[PDB]
Amino acid sequence: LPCRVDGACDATIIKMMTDLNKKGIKVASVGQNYLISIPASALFADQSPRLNWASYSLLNEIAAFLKQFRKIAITVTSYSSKYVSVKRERALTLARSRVVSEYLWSQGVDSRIIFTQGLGSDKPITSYTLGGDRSPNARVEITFRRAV
Amino acid sequence: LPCRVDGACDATIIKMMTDLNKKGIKVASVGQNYLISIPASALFADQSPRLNWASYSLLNEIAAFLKQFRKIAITVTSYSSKYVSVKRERALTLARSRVVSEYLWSQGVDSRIIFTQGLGSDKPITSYTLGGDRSPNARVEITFRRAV
Amino acid sequence: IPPSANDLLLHVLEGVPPPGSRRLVVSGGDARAWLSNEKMYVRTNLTILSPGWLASMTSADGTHAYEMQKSPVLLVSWHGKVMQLKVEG
Amino acid sequence: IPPSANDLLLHVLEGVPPPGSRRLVVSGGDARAWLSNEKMYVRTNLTILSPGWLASMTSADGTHAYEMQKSPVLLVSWHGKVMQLKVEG
Amino acid sequence: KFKKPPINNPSDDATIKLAEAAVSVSDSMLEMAKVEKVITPPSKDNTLTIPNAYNLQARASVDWSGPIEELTARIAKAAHFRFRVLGKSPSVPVLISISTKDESLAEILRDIDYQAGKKASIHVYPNSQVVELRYAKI
Amino acid sequence: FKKPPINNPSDDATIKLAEAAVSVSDSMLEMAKVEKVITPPSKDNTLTIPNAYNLQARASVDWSGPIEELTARIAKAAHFRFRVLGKSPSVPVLISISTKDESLAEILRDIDYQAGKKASIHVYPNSQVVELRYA
Amino acid sequence: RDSKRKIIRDLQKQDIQYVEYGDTRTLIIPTDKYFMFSSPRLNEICYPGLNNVIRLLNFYPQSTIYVAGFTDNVGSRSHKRKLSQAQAETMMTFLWANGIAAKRLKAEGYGDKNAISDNAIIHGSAQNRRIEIQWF
Amino acid sequence: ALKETALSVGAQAGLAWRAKIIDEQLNKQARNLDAIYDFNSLVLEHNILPPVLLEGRNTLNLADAQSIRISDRTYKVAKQAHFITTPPTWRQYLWMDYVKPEAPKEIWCIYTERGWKNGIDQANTILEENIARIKEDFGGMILYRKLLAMNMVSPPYVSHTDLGVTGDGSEIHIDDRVLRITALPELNVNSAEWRAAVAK
Repeated sequence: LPCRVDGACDATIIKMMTDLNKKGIKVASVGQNYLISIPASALFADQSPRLNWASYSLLNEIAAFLKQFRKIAITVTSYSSKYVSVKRERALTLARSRVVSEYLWSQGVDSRIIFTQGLGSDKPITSYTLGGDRSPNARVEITFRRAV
Repeated sequence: LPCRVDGACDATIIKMMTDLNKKGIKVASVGQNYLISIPASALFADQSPRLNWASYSLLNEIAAFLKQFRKIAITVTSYSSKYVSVKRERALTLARSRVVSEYLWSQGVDSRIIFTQGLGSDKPITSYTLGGDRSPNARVEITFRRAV
Repeated sequence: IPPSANDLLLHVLEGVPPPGSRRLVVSGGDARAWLSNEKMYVRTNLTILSPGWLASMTSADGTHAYEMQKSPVLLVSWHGKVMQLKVEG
Repeated sequence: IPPSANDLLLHVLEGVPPPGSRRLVVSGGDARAWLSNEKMYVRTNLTILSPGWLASMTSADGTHAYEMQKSPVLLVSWHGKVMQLKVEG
Repeated sequence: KFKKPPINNPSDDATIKLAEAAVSVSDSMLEMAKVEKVITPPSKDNTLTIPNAYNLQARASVDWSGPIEELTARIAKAAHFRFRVLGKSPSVPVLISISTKDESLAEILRDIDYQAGKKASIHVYPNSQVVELRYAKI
Repeated sequence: FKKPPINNPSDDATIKLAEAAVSVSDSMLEMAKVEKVITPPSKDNTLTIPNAYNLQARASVDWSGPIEELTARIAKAAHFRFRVLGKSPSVPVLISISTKDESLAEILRDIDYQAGKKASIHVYPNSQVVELRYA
Repeated sequence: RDSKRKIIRDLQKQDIQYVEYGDTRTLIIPTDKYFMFSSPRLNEICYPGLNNVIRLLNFYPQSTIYVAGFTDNVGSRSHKRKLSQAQAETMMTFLWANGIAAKRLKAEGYGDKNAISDNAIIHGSAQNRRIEIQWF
Repeated sequence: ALKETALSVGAQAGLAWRAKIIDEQLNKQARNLDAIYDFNSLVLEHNILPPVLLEGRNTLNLADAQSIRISDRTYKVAKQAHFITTPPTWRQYLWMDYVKPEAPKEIWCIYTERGWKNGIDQANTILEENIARIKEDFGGMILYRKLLAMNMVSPPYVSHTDLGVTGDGSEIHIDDRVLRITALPELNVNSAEWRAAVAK
């Protein structure tokens, strides 16, 4: 027979969405666009493209979140506050986005393209620049339009 | 009917391997190459290509271990420690390797080639040069590749 | 000189079936297949990849319409994804 | 002028059987055999020794194809060891 | 206790058989590439007609099997380049199929251009912001 | 804590099959590299964008047929003169252009590309005249 | 309980092989379980085997170390040589970064050329993809 | 005889079970399999599916007691070059047909396990012939590209005769290009025009 569910349930979709918003992962969903932003202190160390070992469980549960949707292209991008220079900032953030797309492409997502890029403090979402990677300007976001 | 085993069991492989390693015949097994390693005092006498009478039981368990695999060519090579000359050394180890290959050929191996050679301590396995045939550099080794 | 296409492909470039057909039920994707006389005709906007079609047309909005032989499996590219499609008949 | 080989040996040079043949079970070595029309065809990389073959080809990687009469026993050189293979058919 | 080192998962004979077919078609393919690249030496690359750029240096990781124009429009949409088509697309599709992981978009366009060799071409004009796709003449 | 990859070749036949797949993929890539004819863009022969402000208007045309008529009407859309040098043949050289938003400089580049070697487009923005030449 | 017999016994349980031969000792580390696939990026989910091999050659602080990397027969000769070269180099940097001096280490990647099993069979090619670490 | 109908009860069930198991094994390796059997990157200029050249070296035929024939290398054009619309996937060759058979004591059990193993290796031989068929076809197209590089075969000669707007007032077709294959690919027998691939 043709399948009813696609290996996914809507109750598990909203259970993962409430669990990620309880853990401070900002999960916005505007129509069919979906945006999951991790704060950068929850994944990496300070001003470094290196994951903590505890953050791979967080990457496992957002990988289980992206398993539930049928999509085309995940774009992961990252940005952080200014540390030394904007060239080191762009290299830092595209390295951070490329290791998070390396783990998400290794894991079970069903996206055909994953774009990965980093910006050197070029889109801050607050004007408060008091932190390093503790500031909520420093983040890595996962943007995809869920297909049909 | 076609046969399950070729007159050989895997329990008899590991039993003869651990019994030879208990007796001090070092049986390494890398991939599909097999190396059994007899010290020269354990089978020959001192500086002599004459096998002792008690060592034929050791060669009976060596040939009963070598009955169990399928192989194309067994190379038996030997080298003893530096005694009078390198020409005396190479003639002694050539005669030693051909008499232990003569006994292993008259016993049942299923091999097609036995390559016998001897070297004049050209490959030591320690820098300790303690004596004559009591040294672990003074040895005969039986090396082959298990076929399929 | 070979023939041009089928001009039945202009009808199945819309959703209108050929005269004197029997429709097939396409599962697993947005396609409509009819079978007129030992040929099936499938109106898609996914692109058929595996069985090999005999004639094709495409309208203004990227709808394709294929004429092919009777095959029970279509295989399509959706969006870089290879999927399969069932027909019955 | 004689014939050159069989060009069925080009097909049984690969694993693909001759058309309208019957499979045989080669037991005792890595070989396959078919039976096309009162002639068996062996694909192997062993050397056929006893029963007399009528035709052979050999690939780039050294697997041979043999056309011979229906012998129930093949004899082979594996690597100098002389072995037998049973066929059934 | 004795143990040979790689103790992997249990396979089955489907993937065993597909592996031993796969290695033969692999090395016959690479010696076919050897005879082709030694009878014609390769004259030039395609990096002078697809040059790299800032914001073309963003990366992507893509498995894809369909036609070309959807994939090139999606990478140029992510790379902020106006994508344009020169030449009408033929009646058969130009199917390309790419499985790479963490590759920059200029090299993804370069092996897209090699994958749709002799049927299509990609050109990037990076003093403007346009990725153009050229269909063939036939 | 992390995981392995999901359909990783964690299995002794699948690593040989999948590294065979990457070897046939890059040998496909270098046979594509060697038989891929490219042209350099200094000798690419196609028409550049002539950057006139009348030619930077975003037009819209779906039409298929012979070239001289469309190039005449985009010249009078951009208030350019339209010259034609050469002879129009008995079989006409045919274009298909369907776009609902394009700059007509790029429609001129597309019509020069689909002409190719049957015809060609010159454009003189100083005298404000496009020109279809045959051969 | 923290000695050499215990750490090679759970190195055997973590399926890295270890042979003693006279003064030479060689570890054999399978790339199929201890590397990511066709890549020189390290499989860091099998980190306790790598912690056990750096706990093994913490015991031998004066020997020079051959690290050689191996493949099987699939690919080009340049592909096999470059992939085993890169894998032997990143095991060399793992040992150097976990505290062996840089002139004790020497990486060398042989493209399948020593071949401790055959490459015509599946389990033999799996045994051919390996890392040899020889020291004295 | 009751053991024999137990055996043929086990045969078709083990055949369809093994066929379903290797169907999921084939679907598990799907990106690797279209990476291997890239027919889409092996078609020619005008979506010509290239022909299947077969190679046989060291060819003996014993014709009688008195005459044999050796030849050094033979090439045969099986399955000639043609127009294709879509490239072939693996799954016309490799995929096995799974229907679940709804067709149902001590020697029934042991002969039905013997029949179940007979159905399992019977489906394995069908998969062996399917990988044989795809290895023959893909090695033939690779061998076509090798002999076209070696100047041993002719490339196919298309001919696109263009027509203008065509037909009467009831039907036009605007750009009417009819594309034929005039010259099929074939092995050329003027043997001095071949090319020698010496690489380094």
